[PDB]
Amino acid sequence: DHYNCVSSGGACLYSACPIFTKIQGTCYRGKAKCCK
Repeated sequence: DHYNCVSSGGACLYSACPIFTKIQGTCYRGKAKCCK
C-alpha cells in the first residue's frame, strides 16, 4: 500500500515506472503501482 511503498523507498505511480524503479506491489486501492 502507499505507506509501505514509500517507507520502503518506492513511489505510488499511475503510469510506467520511471528509470531505476520497477513494479513491486500497488497503492491507492490497487489503482497505482509501487515503483521501487
